[PDB]
Amino acid sequence: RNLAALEAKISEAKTKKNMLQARAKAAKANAELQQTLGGLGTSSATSA
Amino acid sequence: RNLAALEAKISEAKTKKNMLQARAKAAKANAELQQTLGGLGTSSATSA
Repeated sequence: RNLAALEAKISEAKTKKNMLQARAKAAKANAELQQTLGGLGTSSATSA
Repeated sequence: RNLAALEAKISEAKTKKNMLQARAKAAKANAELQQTLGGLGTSSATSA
C-alpha cells in the first residue's frame, strides 16, 4: 500500500510540476510578447 | 491584432519617411537652383 501511494505521489507531483513549468514558460513568453509590443523604437526614427 | 497594428505602423512610417525625404531632397534641389540663379558672376566679366 505504501508503494501504491508513493507511486501515486510521484506521478502526480512529476506531471503537475512539469505542466506548471510549461505553462509558466508560456506565460513568460506572452509577457515577452507584450514587452516587445511596448518596446517600440519610435524615438530613433523620430530623431532621423 | 498586435502584429496587424505593428505592420500598419511599419508600412506607414516607412513610406511616409521615404516620401518626406524624397520631397525634402527635391526642395533642396530647387533651393540650389535658386542659389545658382542668384549666384551670377557678373563681377568677373565686368572686371574684364
